Amino acid sequence: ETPPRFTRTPVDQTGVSGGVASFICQATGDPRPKIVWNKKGKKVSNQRFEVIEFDDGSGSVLRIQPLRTPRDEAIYECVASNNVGEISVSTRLTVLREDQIPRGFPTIDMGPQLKVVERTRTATMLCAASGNPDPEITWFKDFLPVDTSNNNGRIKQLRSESIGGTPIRGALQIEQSEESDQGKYECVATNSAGTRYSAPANLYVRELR
Amino acid sequence: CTDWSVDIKKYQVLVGEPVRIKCALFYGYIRTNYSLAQSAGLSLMWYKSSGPGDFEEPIAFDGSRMSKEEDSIWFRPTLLQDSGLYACVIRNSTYCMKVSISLTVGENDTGLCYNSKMKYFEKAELSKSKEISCRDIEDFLLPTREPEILWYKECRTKAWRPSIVFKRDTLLIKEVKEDDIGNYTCELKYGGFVVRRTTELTVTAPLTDKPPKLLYPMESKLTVQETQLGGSANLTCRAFFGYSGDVSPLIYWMKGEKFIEDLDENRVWESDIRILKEHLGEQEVSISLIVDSVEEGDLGNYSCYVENGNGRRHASVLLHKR
Ligand SMILES: *[C@@H]1O[C@H](CO[C@@H]2O[C@@H](C)[C@@H](O)[C@@H](O)[C@@H]2O)[C@@H](O[C@@H]2O[C@H](CO)[C@@H](O[C@@H]3O[C@H](CO)[C@@H](O)[C@H](O)[C@@H]3O)[C@H](O)[C@H]2NC(C)=O)[C@H](O)[C@H]1NC(C)=O
Ligand SMILES: *[C@@H]1O[C@H](CO[C@@H]2O[C@@H](C)[C@@H](O)[C@@H](O)[C@@H]2O)[C@@H](O[C@@H]2O[C@H](CO)[C@@H](O)[C@H](O)[C@H]2NC(C)=O)[C@H](O)[C@H]1NC(C)=O
Ligand SMILES: *[C@@H]1O[C@H](CO)[C@@H](O[C@@H]2O[C@H](CO)[C@@H](O)[C@H](O)[C@H]2NC(C)=O)[C@H](O)[C@H]1NC(C)=O
Ligand SMILES: *[C@@H]1O[C@H](CO)[C@@H](O)[C@H](O)[C@H]1NC(C)=O
Ligand SMILES: *[C@@H]1O[C@H](CO)[C@@H](O)[C@H](O)[C@H]1NC(C)=O
Repeated sequence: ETPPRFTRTPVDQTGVSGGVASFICQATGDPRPKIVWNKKGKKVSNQRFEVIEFDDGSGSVLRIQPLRTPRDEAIYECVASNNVGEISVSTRLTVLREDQIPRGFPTIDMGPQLKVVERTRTATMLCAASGNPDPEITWFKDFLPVDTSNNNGRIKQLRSESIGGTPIRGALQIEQSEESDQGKYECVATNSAGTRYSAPANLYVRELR
Repeated sequence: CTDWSVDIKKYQVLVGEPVRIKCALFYGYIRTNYSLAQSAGLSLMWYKSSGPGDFEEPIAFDGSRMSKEEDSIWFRPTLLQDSGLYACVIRNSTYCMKVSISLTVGENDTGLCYNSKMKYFEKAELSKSKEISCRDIEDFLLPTREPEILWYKECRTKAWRPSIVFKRDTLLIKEVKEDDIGNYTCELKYGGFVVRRTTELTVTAPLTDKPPKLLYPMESKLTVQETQLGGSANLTCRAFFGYSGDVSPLIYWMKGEKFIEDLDENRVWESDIRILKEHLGEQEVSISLIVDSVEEGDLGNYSCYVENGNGRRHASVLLHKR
């Protein structure tokens, strides 16, 4: 038996009213730790707050949609626990009004679109975003973050080499498509000013001819 | 080969007008321009796809209509069978990258000079100035007064009022009126071909400077709704919103300090916002509060809240036993 230890801690977010915010928390231990989301010590409970579990059981995502200001603006915490031990990590949510949005906040110039790929062929979701500073593009599938961490993986992330003037191009490339890849993908643009979500796009996988 | 799929910029044109398709990779994806790619010993090739996923026979360029100029493809003129995706490939022996480019070739809508599903869209506020531009004309641009670009309204010539000012590729309306709604068409000669671009104009009220206006219920009276224990209660709030842009209206119920939308319950809940009236671009909207089996705890003050960039306003209702 080992106590819970974090493999992924949530980071502070600055979102925009009516939009989405996702907090990620993953831990490991023996037995498998449970994860709970709190605000001021109290487990969150709210129609607009959804906790989505990883298939691994490695953790959960706290998703707030649509964002409301100033109610949602607060300090939240992830708490991981089993009978051997307990660990927690805090995180801040900030929500701005669109009228309040600064020059240099990420915008989605174009977001992913409905795509139908047959099984085992490559499917690509495209995202174009801009901002100052230049935004990082990340991906979420069915409310969980797409992991492109490992190179030589089935799923890879492409990034525009970037001349100054145009939006940044980002893509999610899924080789050897399978039925489990089917789902609702959304692109996410982030910089030091904040975070913005594209609209959702479904990927369908039809049978190989 | 690292594939970027279909580029964001799409080309849609009327069968018979010239169109030049630039390779997207230089104009976004990669840092360098075309000449430098060649100098550095990279190849540029064009292939044509019928759609996703159909796979690509190379382009059979002649030299007249479908020429393969420097960093782009030129069509002179466009043909109907030219519709499709045009993959733009770049190569080392150790490096490859390609993007596909959409090209749609439509027909005049019957009796009209545009194609409906093939149009630009703009918006303007009443009493303010709007500028419509002719685009994308970069290539058919000429540095002389003639030929000049002709503007149609509903695909017909009209005597333009003088408040409307014309420059080279733009049309200026110094004060937008409800009459100015509709389909504007620019026409250019070059080739000699004919290039036409239509933008549809929708008009809205100016950006309001006042908060929204409560109707059901009112901002002063404490209206009262009667209900029985163990019944259902639909407390409907109805409000007016001026034009504040592409933002959705923020109308919501509370109960004291408690927001309804923040309650995980099957007993109480707000409905979805209803848009009851919409007119350029001012709305009357409705959101309702439902309680399904009236407990005694339910009774009491509910207040409907209504917000805008200019302010927050609320009106209260008292729920009470028969
Ligand atoms: C909560 O209450 C509102 C108020 O409507 C009611 O109207 C009368 C008939 C009386 O019963 C009143 O006591 C009460 O105020 C309900 O809103 C209404 O919803 C209906 C849809 O079910 C709308 O009717 C039409 O439906 C047809 C489809 O057959 C459409 O084509 C029409 O365009 C229109 O939508 C109606 O306009 C709407 N009225 C208002 C004022 O909002 C509501 O259904 C009810 N329950 C909720 C919100 O859960
Ligand atoms: C293959 O080409 C790359 C250089 O890629 C670029 O190609 C064009 C798109 C344009 O952007 C040019 O200006 C570039 O040259 C070569 O790899 C590069 O090698 C340099 C060596 O210092 C290195 O700094 C770069 O990071 C390399 N680029 C990449 C993408 O790895 C490579 O040598 C070429 N191969 C052959 C056989 O010529
Ligand atoms: C501008 O053109 C559009 C079509 O491109 C017109 O929209 C049509 O309006 C009629 C009104 O009865 C409808 O029956 C059609 O279905 C509409 N077509 C489309 C594609 O929306 C519109 O009327 C024109 N604007 C003006 C001011 O005449
Ligand atoms: C683009 O190519 C031109 C030659 O046409 C060259 O002069 C220029 O250096 C290139 N661009 C940049 C940013 O250097
Ligand atoms: C093509 O557009 C012109 C407008 O210049 C119109 O007169 C003509 O009728 C259109 N063609 C058809 C087949 O409707």
